[PDB]
Amino acid sequence: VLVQDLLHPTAASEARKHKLKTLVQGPRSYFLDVKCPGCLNITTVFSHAQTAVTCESCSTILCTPTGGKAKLSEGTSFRRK
Amino acid sequence: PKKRASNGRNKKGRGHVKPVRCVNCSKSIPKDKAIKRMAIRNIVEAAAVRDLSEASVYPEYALPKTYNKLHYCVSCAIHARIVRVRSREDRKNRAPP
Amino acid sequence: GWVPVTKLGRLVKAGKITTIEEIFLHSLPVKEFQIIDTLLPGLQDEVMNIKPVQKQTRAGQRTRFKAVVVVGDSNGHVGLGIKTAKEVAGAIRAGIIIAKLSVIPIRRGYWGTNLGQPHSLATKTTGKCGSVTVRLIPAPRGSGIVASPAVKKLLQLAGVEDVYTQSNGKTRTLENTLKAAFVAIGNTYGFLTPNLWAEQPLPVSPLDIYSDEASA
Amino acid sequence: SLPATFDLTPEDAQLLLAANTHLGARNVQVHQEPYVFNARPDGVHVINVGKTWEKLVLAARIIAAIPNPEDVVAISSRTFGQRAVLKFAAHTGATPIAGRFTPGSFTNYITRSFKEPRLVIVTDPRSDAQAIKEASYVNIPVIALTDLDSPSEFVDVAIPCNNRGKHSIGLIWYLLAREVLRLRGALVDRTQPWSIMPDLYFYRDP
Amino acid sequence: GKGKPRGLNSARKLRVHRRNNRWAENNYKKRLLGTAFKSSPFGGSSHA
Amino acid sequence: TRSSVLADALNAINNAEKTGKRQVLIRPSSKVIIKFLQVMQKHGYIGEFEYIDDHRSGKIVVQLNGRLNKCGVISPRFNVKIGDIEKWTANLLPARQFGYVILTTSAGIMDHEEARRKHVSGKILGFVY
Amino acid sequence: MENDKGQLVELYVPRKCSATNRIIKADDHASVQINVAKVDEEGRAIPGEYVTYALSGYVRSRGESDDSLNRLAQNDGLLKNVWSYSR
Amino acid sequence: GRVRTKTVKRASKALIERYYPKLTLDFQTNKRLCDEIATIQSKRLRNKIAGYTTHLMKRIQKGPVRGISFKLQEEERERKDQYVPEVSALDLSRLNVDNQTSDLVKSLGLKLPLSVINVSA
RNA sequence: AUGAUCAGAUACCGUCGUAGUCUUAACCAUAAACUAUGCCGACUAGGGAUCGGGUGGUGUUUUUUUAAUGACCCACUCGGCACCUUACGAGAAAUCAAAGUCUUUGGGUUCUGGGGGGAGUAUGGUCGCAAGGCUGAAACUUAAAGGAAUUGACGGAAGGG
Ligand SMILES: [Mg+2]
Ligand SMILES: [Mg+2]
Ligand SMILES: [Mg+2]
Ligand SMILES: [Mg+2]
Ligand SMILES: [Mg+2]
Ligand SMILES: [Mg+2]
Ligand SMILES: [Mg+2]
Ligand SMILES: [Mg+2]
Ligand SMILES: [Mg+2]
Ligand SMILES: [Mg+2]
Ligand SMILES: [Mg+2]
Ligand SMILES: [Mg+2]
Repeated sequence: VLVQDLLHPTAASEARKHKLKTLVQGPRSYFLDVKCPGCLNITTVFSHAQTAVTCESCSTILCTPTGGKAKLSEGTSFRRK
Repeated sequence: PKKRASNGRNKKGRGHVKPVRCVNCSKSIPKDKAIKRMAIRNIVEAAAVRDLSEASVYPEYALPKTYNKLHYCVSCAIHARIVRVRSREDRKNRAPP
Repeated sequence: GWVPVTKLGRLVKAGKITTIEEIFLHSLPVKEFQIIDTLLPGLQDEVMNIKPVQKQTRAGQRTRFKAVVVVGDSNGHVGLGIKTAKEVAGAIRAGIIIAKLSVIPIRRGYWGTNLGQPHSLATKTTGKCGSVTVRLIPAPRGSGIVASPAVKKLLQLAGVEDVYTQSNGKTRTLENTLKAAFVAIGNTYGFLTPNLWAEQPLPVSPLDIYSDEASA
Repeated sequence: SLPATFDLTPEDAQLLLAANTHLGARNVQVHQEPYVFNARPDGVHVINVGKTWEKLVLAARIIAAIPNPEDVVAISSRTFGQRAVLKFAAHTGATPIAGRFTPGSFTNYITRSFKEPRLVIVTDPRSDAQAIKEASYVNIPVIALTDLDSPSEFVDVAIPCNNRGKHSIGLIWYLLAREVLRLRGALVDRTQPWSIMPDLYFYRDP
Repeated sequence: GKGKPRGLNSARKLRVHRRNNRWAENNYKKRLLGTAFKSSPFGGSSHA
Repeated sequence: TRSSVLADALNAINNAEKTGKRQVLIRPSSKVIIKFLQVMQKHGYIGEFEYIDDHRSGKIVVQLNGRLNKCGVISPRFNVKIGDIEKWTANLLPARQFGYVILTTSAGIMDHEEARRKHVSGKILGFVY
Repeated sequence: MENDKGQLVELYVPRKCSATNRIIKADDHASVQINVAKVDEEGRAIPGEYVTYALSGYVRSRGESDDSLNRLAQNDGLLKNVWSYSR
Repeated sequence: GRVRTKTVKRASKALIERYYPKLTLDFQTNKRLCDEIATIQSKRLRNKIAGYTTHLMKRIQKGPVRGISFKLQEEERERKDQYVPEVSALDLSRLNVDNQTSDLVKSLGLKLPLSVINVSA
């Protein structure tokens, strides 16, 4: 193609790219607030965590680290903050 | 001139590939350059098949096979009509016939 | 006579087309030499050399003659033809036909100050055939064509009065150096310059004004 | 611009989606094709038939601009389009070339099959590549009944269509013939349909 | 970057490279070693 | 590694104008790139360009018309006196009537003909025709 | 190009490609000049009344003639929804 | 071998291009009308051109033979080619779609009788 | 050392067989050590496979019929070993997605070459127990030596008629 708008790519085509190869680079990660079984104790956890994040009230470990996104434990209720 | 883009072997990213011996002349050849064929044959060669089938103590018998992987140097494979010389345009064909 | 077979040949025989600028403007492919010597009756030719080529055979060498011809009229147009033949006279005759078929225009210009008529080329321009590269540089007035003899006669036949030339490669290969110089003067109408920047109304083709003066 | 009777009617849309002209290629897609509208969970893509209608009426405008209608040339070496270009050549002044395009028909001015067209229309650019390749030697525009995976080099107007199907190729040639006769004025009724059935342009087995 | 250095302070490298590669010639090497004065029968004169 | 962001910009513009494209994305968008593009734009060789502010260096999207044959850089930035301008223009411009040698003088970045009007010289950056 | 007192010289001011603004040379045998017929209020094409597009051999060999002709036709109003700037 | 040469096979096909409505599927009548209407210097060559022209006609009774183009033959083939098909195969009097065809036609701003079926992978 | 072949055959073929082949501690520092393509950076065509990681898909399959998993499938992306097609381009061509963006010649930097021999030779250093390695000429001699393709002729090369 020889004529195209480089300043206004479509939303789909920007979502297809790598995070550094977009127009302005930005993270595709996010934060979550996770609530642990029992005590309410909302806590914010990074999406690609690298640490075994636990709530301050009890050892009720909320996520396990993996190569990419953290695996949230099974009885947990998250909202994408 | 350079005759083949692959240098007559298959080696892209090693530097060294440990060699094998030709089954016909005991020449040392790299394993990627060799002419590997796989000779799968019944043992009884289809002319003695009726005589052994009626000579068996068993009915329904298997008539088993021999399996061999033959490794050929370039000289012996060309001399034994396994591969032969092809035209310049027809060297680039990698498919079997 | 001629009894042409092309739409363009019928138009040029009828007198609808009175210049070859219309052919160069609409990029009409010429395939009949009578069009060229009708629309440019004043071009005069010159045969550059005759060298013998040889094909080996069962007993000896089949030999043929290669003749290089340059036609041109001395303001704006040149053609180059090269033909191999069994006979030298056939090679020269057919080379004159081929050289007439390949006639292209030349953009002459000024080295400065636009006072008289255009004496020199408009830009530096290059061409390449084989290893040979010929470059052509605009020269002041009275400089003459500074070139080796073959490409000097080609630039004389184009209508250039003065140009500096630089070569590269096996320039003793005469056919390659003539084709390189031919490409170099063909590129003069290829370079886009600020006087050419303004837009044009894209005129409609003579093949559709005069569409019923074709065969049917 | 156009008087808005040239919009895609529901009758013509019924014809298009009946013939499966929308059913484009497989996930092979030449990158020169923005004509595709979505995709099917199958892996087969869907063509935007509105764009097919707009490209078809543009090609009809291009065909109608030619002064002498014998200067239009229609090519189909595929059997599914031979009857189509013969019927298009019947209903319009165009000369057909059905079957073999002998090379040197656009070049080689002493050949017996020598044409000098002002526009050439092919059925498949891949199979009819000899015609478009010679047309690039003598300054001739090319209109092609393109698919989503066709080799669009030296094609100037590409009408996107399913050129794997029998009914689609014939329907595209039929609609093209109908539109050039409507613009020429042989069919004065722009809104009323044609007495010629689109089934006339179809391939038959023997 | 075409071989040779191009920096604005890189004249020394270019000079010494040109001297070293000037030794590869025939006439330069002959004139600077002075083989005509040493290993020629005429000793560098035209006649004898 | 990247030594000359201006050279990379001009090479990208040249590849775009060879391919026939009407636009090109330049990364990473220095000041000298802006001033070079402003010189090309005033003579009518590019058209509109826009500076995208990411927070790292910037990018630029230039719009290309069909008028540019070759924009180049001259590396290194040789020191150029006033007779040197006329030898440089004779060496690397196609004719004596068009094309500009761009050179950074102490009164800003300009082309060679405006430098002749101001009677100022400097270092050579590139060329445009 | 002109001399010191008008008198246009440089015979054959050439055509330029409608897509890339490039000069169509005298031997660009791949280049074409599209004529699209004009319509007036009845559905019928007027003979000799065209909108004209020159396309150079370069963009035709690269395969991008069809998109260039789409954008040129849609800009002139003779297409409605074929070409998209946001690609 | 009795394979005919160019001269026989070339003159005969030229002869059929311009004299197809006169000549017939009988060698004898064929060998008489060529003898006036063309010049052949020998009787033996006249007998082979007429003999192959008689052979080619029988081939023409059943379909087209390659290498002849006279305006008559294709036009008669053009004439008997309608077949006048009972009902247009495209038309369903009593159409089917996938979901993507359905939202395509809803994007076009057209309302038309549709039956949506899922076409799954 | 031997037994054949042969005009000869201390070569090819056969039977034995020392050093070696293996390993530890020291040296040696060369190979058609090859992709005969230095490294870093940017841009310029498509395509389908595969290897490693990630993301998405109410996707198949296994297991606690439902779950994560694991293995597959589809789409995308990053990095890799490569391959296929064009020829924008390049080239003397063979060919090359780099060997392109190179007379319209300047992104950074290192190394090497300047007709064929004599010659990787003499000589002097320097490393090594040695074998040798690394640096490395000249006198003199010569009008070609060479590269890639073409057409013939031939082949104790392969097919066909
Ligand atoms: Mg060899
Ligand atoms: Mg190795
Ligand atoms: Mg020179
Ligand atoms: Mg510096
Ligand atoms: Mg010497
Ligand atoms: Mg021995
Ligand atoms: Mg080496
Ligand atoms: Mg690199
Ligand atoms: Mg992956
Ligand atoms: Mg990959
Ligand atoms: Mg790898
Ligand atoms: Mg050789």
